[PDB]
Amino acid sequence: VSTLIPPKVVSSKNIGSAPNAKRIANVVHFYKSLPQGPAPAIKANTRLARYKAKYFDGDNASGKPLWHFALGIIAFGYSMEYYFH
Amino acid sequence: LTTFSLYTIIVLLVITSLYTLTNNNNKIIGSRWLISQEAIYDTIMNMTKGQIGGKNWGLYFPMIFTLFMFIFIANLISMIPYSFALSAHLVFIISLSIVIWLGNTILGLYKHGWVFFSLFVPAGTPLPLVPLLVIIETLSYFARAISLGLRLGSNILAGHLLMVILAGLTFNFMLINLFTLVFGFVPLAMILAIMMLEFAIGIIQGYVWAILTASYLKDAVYLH
Repeated sequence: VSTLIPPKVVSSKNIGSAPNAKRIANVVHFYKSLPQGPAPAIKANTRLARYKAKYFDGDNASGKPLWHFALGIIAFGYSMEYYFH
Repeated sequence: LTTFSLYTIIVLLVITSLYTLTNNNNKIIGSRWLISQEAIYDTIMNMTKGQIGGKNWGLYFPMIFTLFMFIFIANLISMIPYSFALSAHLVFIISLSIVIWLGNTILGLYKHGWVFFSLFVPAGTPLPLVPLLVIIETLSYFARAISLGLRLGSNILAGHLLMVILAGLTFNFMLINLFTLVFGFVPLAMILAIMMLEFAIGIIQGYVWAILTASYLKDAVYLH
């Protein structure tokens, strides 16, 4: 008999139902987000970090470190091969 | 620290370097070695789903994964000219097979108890043939107890022995002979071939071990 008032009732529930769950999921991660490679930490030195940076990095990612390890184990084992036989 | 101890500590160091040292800062990009580890994880997890899946595959996936990586790192250090096959006794693989069979039997006797004896009679085979069936399946399980060790261990030792005998018998490759042409270089070709064969065999038999232990776990948990 009178005029009910829909057009300003969105205060109680934000428009949409499915994207409401994703709103909180995607709005919160943008605060603590790296602008462009912040704190890359590409430089380190712990007597083995240089080897990791030079060979164990994703830029090369080749089979050369495995061959170097094989050569090193051969060099180490030559001495005890002489010692045993 | 004996040869086996140093070999195992080096294996542990390199295997942990392949994961914790591959990550420069543990990015979400998932680099080529990271994506290789991801592919291996996905493959082992889908062994688990395909062969033991249905209620409790995820629970038993980790031992499949760990055994796969241990066998992978053992087989990787098998072709290096100095590489010794883990003190060259290979009884370790037999011990692993025996302990895995014992664990599977314990799991069967725990989750089924006396019902585990009903596994010897899958579908039919009535009373006149029941003792024969139970004897046959018990002997098959006893053979399974030794199948896994006398398999990977046997192939690794056979590959190493072939390596040694081949290298020994071509010692005159260009020492004093006059016929050391490509005909005399053919032995080098067969040595290269057995390099490739040993590599492929090691990888495919690691896969064999994974699928066999998955099937054994399925037979233990699920009675058919």
